[PDB]
Amino acid sequence: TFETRIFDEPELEFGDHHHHQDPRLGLSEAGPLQTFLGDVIKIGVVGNSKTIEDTRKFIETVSSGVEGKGEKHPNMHPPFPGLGNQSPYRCRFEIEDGATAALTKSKLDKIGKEPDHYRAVEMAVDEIIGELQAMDDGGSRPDVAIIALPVKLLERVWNAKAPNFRGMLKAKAMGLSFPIQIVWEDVIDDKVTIPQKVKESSSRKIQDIAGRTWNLMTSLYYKGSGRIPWRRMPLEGEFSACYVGISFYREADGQQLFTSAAQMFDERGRGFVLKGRRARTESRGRHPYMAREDAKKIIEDVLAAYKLHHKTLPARVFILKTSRFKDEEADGIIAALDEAGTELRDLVWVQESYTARILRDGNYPVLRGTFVDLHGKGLLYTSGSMPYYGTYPGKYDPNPLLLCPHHTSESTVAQLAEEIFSLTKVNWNSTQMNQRLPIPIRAARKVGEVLKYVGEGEVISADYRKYI
Amino acid sequence: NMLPLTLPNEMYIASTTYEPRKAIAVILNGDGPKRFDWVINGGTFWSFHDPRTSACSEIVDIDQVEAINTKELALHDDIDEQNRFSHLLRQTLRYQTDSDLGWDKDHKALY
Amino acid sequence: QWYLIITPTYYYTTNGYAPHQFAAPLLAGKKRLDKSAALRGQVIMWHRFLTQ
RNA sequence: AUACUGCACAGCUGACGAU
DNA sequence: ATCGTCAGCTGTGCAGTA
Ligand SMILES: [Mg+2]
Repeated sequence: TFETRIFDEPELEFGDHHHHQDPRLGLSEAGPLQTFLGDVIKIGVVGNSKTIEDTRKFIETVSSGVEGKGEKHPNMHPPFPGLGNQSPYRCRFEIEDGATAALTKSKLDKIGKEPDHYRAVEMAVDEIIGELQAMDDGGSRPDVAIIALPVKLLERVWNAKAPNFRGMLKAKAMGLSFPIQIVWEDVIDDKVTIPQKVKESSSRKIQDIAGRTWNLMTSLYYKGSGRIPWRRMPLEGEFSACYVGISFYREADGQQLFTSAAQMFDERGRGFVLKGRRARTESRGRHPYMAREDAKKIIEDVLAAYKLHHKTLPARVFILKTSRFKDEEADGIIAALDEAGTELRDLVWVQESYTARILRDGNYPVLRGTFVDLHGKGLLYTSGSMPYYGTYPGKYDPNPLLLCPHHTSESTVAQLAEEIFSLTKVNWNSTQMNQRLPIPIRAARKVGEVLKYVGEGEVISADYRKYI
Repeated sequence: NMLPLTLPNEMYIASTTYEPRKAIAVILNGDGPKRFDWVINGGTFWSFHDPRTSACSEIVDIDQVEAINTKELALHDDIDEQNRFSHLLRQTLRYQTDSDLGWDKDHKALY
Repeated sequence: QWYLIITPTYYYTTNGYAPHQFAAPLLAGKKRLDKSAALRGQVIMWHRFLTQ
């Protein structure tokens, strides 16, 4: 029989050393980890007048406060504690007049009944980018720009009537001074209906009036303030580390392959650094995996960033990858680490396409945090039933992960599993607790999803506020 | 959901070579009794015995039987041999299956 | 110690032995209403199938 | 594309045998 | 010139919030 373990629920760190494990309750009790020095955050809105009025009504409505959804599960549906003296962010959001643009009906008609699926997206993105450029060059620049898409505009760039509108929008908006956030006209009022892509009989489904706000205002605060709301809780007596994430993506046409990396590491005070890179390392082959010199370059850039910030070198160079480590990749990584002079190192392949499952008796699945050591490999469950929520928030048997080291790591299994289970709840795009993937993979995927549409010879930035 | 297996003792190896996949297909249409637990690698038969009393001597041809225990076969740490061993286990799972049919072409199911 | 892994699933036919054109959405509809208790029972049923 | 989970489908990469 | 085996990786769409 194999040896099993059950991991505890990880705790986060909010302001003034509050501990707690729920983002919503911790934000409502102690507030953000990094408090904003100002008092107001300015927001700019772009769209037709109906969307602007809906957005204004929405923020003035949610300023007073929204009650909860249900009574059977109090923790899973907490009420939003207003936006005022009892705000969870200890700040205010204020939409200033004059920092608001508009799009004429004739201009949208030009992006209406127009042929081809690449020209119309081009006209829409260049008009929106030019309007934002004209807004930014004045004296009413906001801290975050909200793009409220009309219902009609969706029928030409998203539904039916082929690139990604969001990808080209983010790629063209990379060269700005403030990040942007896109809404879909049904988050701001519960009276509109957007049809689906292939079948028009159904429609989109929205979470809740109280569930929208807990994510939207958190993301808006992060994008418009630049301060991290929460972070993982460091232990006592652990070594200094630096986490790197590797991923691969294919371009729009040609089915060649590329490589993306993410460069998390901790901070001296109370902070957390999470950023991408500043280059793309060619398109060497349409296969997966990576070459040797690219791995050398990635490791060198990561160590250069850590040396620039901390004025020293880290003691752990933890590496995660979505594919099996070939011999040349490991050779390059080991050569770079040995030339740099670091002693501790871990290389882990995270696998999702496995078939072994754990079955228990009863109407509810296995607890979140069960680990089974399969003769060197590790089966870890990051989804399932939780006692804090009081139920299992899913619809089927959850999907476990298989962790496997490349025979040269300096730490044993059931410690890498503990670190990966610790690293999953840090995601400032959602407030839930049922997230499966750790952040070094999701960050690289989100970076690549926008880096697909950057043309040759353009400039790119390491800012994470321009990829989410 | 794991399940252990226990492999048989003896393994039979032949040296027939003039039989591609097409030849063994067109000979398994007109084979009579159906056992369906052989593989083709080129110059080898690689089956679980029954070389004469199985209506398979048209490809066996009473070749020089290399009686080798399967205990050394599973220990053969080679990927190319491991894929063929898994192929033989998969094809032997296709026995005791005509009573329950299944396995159309793609879903790898046993309906 | 060769190991076998079983993963329960469903196969749809129109009647007897014939493919169904609308075979894709029935799997999702059956998997959506399932619980986490039938899978273990199906697994031990398959084990009893193979052992007997 | 306020969000996450679960499922489905489609592509195309490596190692092995010959026509 | 594609056909068989073995292990994989990405995109593109729904349902459901327990
Ligand atoms: Mg977002």
